[PDB]
Amino acid sequence: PISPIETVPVKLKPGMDGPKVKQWPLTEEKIKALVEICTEMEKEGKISKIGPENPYNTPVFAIKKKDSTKWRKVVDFRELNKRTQDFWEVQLGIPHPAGLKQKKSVTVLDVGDAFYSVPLDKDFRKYTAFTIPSINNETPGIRYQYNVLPMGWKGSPAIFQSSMTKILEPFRKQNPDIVIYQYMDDLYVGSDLEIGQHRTKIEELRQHLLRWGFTTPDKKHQKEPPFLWMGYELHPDKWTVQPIVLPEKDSWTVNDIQKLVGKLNWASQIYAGIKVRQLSKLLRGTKALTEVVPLTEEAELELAENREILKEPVHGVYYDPSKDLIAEIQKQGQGQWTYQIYQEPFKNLKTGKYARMKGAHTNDVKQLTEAVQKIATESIVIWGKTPKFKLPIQKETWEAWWTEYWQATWIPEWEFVNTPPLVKLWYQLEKEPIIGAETFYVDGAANRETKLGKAGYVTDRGRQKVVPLTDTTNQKTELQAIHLALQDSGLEVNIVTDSQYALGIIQAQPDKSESELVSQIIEQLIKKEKVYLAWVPAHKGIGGNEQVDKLVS
Amino acid sequence: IETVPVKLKPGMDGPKVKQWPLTEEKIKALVEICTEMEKEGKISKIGPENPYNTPVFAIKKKDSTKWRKLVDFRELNKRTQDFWEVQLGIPHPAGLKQKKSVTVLDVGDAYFSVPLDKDFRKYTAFTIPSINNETPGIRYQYNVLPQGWKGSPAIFQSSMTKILEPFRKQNPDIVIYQYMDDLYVGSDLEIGQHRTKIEELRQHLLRWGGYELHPDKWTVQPIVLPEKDSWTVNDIQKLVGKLNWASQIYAGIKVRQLSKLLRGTKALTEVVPLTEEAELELAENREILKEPVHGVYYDPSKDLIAEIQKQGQGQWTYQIYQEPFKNLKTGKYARMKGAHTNDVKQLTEAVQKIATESIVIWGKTPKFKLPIQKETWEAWWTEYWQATWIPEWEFVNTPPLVKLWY
DNA sequence: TCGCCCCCCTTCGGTGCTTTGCACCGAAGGGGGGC
Ligand SMILES: Nc1nc2c(ncn2[C@H]2C[C@H](O)[C@@H](COP(=O)(O)OP(=O)(O)OP(=O)(O)O)O2)c(=O)[nH]1
Ligand SMILES: [Mg+2]
Repeated sequence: PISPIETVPVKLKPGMDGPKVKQWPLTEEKIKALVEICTEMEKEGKISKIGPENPYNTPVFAIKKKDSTKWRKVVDFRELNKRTQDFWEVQLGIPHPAGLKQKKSVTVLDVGDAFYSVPLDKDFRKYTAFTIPSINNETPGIRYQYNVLPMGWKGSPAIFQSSMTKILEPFRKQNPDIVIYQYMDDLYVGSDLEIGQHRTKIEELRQHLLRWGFTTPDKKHQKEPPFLWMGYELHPDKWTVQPIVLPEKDSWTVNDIQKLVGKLNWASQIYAGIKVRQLSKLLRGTKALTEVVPLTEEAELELAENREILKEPVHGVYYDPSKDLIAEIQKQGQGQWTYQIYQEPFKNLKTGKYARMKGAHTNDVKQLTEAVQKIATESIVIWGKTPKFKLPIQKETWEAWWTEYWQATWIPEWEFVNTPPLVKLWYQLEKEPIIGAETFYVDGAANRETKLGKAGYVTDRGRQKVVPLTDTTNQKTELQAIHLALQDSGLEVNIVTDSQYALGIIQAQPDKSESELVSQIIEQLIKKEKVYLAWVPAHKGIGGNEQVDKLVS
Repeated sequence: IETVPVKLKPGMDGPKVKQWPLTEEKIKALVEICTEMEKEGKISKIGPENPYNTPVFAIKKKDSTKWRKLVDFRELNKRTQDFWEVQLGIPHPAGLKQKKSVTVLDVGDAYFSVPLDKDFRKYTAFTIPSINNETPGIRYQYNVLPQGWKGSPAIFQSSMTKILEPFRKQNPDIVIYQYMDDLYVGSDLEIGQHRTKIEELRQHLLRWGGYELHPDKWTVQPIVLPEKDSWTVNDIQKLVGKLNWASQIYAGIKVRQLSKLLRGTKALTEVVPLTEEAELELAENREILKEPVHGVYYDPSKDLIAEIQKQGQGQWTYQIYQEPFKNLKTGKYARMKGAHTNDVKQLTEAVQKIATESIVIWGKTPKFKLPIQKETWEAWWTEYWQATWIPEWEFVNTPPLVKLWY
């Protein structure tokens, strides 16, 4: 059936015309698959025969459906899509089973031939012209246009979703205590009514849908747990992901590793402690998806750990609005973080992970804050509120950070949880100079034209050094001058630089960095006992600074 | 009524900005506000064939604990034609900053009685999200002058003058200035007498359709130099680097006879006696910092910029300028909620206060340079926003070299 | 040989700075998952 709902008016982008691209050859099995779909689509009014007055064309093909017997007709509208107006997409995100509440009666329904039940704007139909080949040359193919939403057109999903929202709105308004999760044409319907009254409401919803042209075939009509929904299995008390099968290969290509990492990220939503840093590093610097990449030892270990996690059964629970949300985070090493969101202990709603490297230089406290922010955003999306946090960072560590760090920062209500390794600052810089400690005046300079440079220092105890540097930069020289002062000094030091750049990096107390030079400076800062670091402007003849500025010349 | 023809600036398209996630209580407030607005025909439900979008959220001032819908039309305003070109703009009275008390009124509802150009309505679309994406977003567009749109005070202006003429005739000494959805209304009356005539202005409005500021206490915080009895090498290179930086703002500031009082490669903790020729240079520069800079004047043709530095213990310094190092105003913001522990709330409140001062003083808000990570700001700032306008901002990570402003 | 959505990890290129590389950030490549 075709919905009597009003068509949505759609336009081509200004100055553009329609697509004119020839059909390609296809197999006999797919030609008769399409002839069966097409001649029956014409009898249902989904398409109409067109002639030469219509100059447009676009190629069509067919792919299999998860129910193996059925075929899906699909059109390669890439050209028409480019020329079609933009849309504002109404699908804002993906519903998650951890956001569902427990319901006494649950149904899952699916609309049959959903896109084909929504009419297409009449003035637009001529641009959907296509041709079914039929063994390619015994005949010039038969030509049709769509009267309904085609699969493969850029506008079809949003127009369907918007139309489905309009059709459902009268039923939702009349039935506020029935939850209808609406994802494309898939409808999850939960209620606290007894099964008898629930089925009454379902028949009423199905009849309402049918009067608007939306069938709900019995094949796609689930009434008994477990419900198959959005890639999950819904039980009354719990939910699971549908089985995740990891690729198992003797030789791995780039593309295989890419699929493995993706499967693992998907699993990380309910399997705690998944890691993908070492497998992901294997993708860096590769140049072809078919390039063979040997697994490093670290990636094999990571893979083996993930496989042990994946063999154990897991389940999520459903959301209880009357209880707090709690998010707990653990540090895993090398900028990797894993978390669990629960309301009652040892009953996770869902899990996840955070492992992005943001910025060239950072520290664990910053990354913990990023994890907190990711979890906060995800909880707003799924539950509409943020959770209480349990974090492996002492309250004094945090307070030391947000007072000596010059940017505003914050973490919401959180509780310390002692799950080592704890998040900590790996060194602090003295607010005042240190009595009895050596004073280094450092400087470096490089020649931008010749990439040759020099780094060195002078000292109040009369110590001076100068090192030549090849293939450097202006900024690298200054980092090197600090490198050497830390290298040649005792446990307590006072350092004076004229590099705002270098001071800026070190003052933020980074504990890791994409640069090996900064990495080395960090290791030396961590080994020191006290370090005061001070700045003065360059090329103004200031005592100590001017002397080392002269020496590096 | 007949609508005013409105256009975007040449070569520009409408806003296309994604809706961000909303808490449950903001979504429910929006659903009830928008449903009611739709019944009254101020907005219409639209579909995805309108390709434009602007984020929507909601705020709740607590000493008026009902929700206020806030659409972030900052993008649409940047792309909307100027009404200065159409000569429909509002002028700013120079007397408002002279008043001792200024009350802010939200008059955004007056716009809803004027229809919007039918060809412009599509640019005002917004989308209400859905908890756990239970549904697709629900889309609306305005049929009337929207709150927060640059064009609404301009189109409504002559109507606003007719509404206010009887009140400012009866009160020639009170100054009222419209900025977007707000009226800034200043007077010199006793605090309870000021509030009484605010309530009279409110009810002359209710017949057609905040807290007290004080311009009188917005102290300017100058660059200060430390006062000690004895001075280390470190104290003096911290003082010289600070003055060398101030030499870009002030005129005739020298460090030559303090520069090389640090002569030689000396220890940072070594006490250096001040020469008579350094005490001479120090107090001279100290005065030059006591009196304001000569030659800095506001230019209404240019945007205002605001910088903020976090100083600690709830203290926040700020400068407002249009050209680098020519500060029209320097200041210091301090707050004590009593919780004592939210940097993002403090910065968000500092931004509203500074922006409010620019409205009172110059009639527009500055573009803020915010000392915060973009993602930290965006995780939380709407939880603390209480104004009906939103200023422009960007994010900067500038480590302090000098502590110039403290 | 198709479409729309969210997620993560890598790569690339535009922007602005009182720069000469550098750090930041958005977009596009790959992958997962949904219909
Ligand atoms: N262009 C395109 N659209 C798809 C695809 N898969 C699903 N959709 C869209 C179009 C479908 O009509 C809609 C619902 O997906 P279904 O698998 O339920 O297919 P449909 O309802 O049309 O047929 P059905 O009777 O349920 O087997 O979602 C796809 O692979 N390509
Ligand atoms: Mg279907």
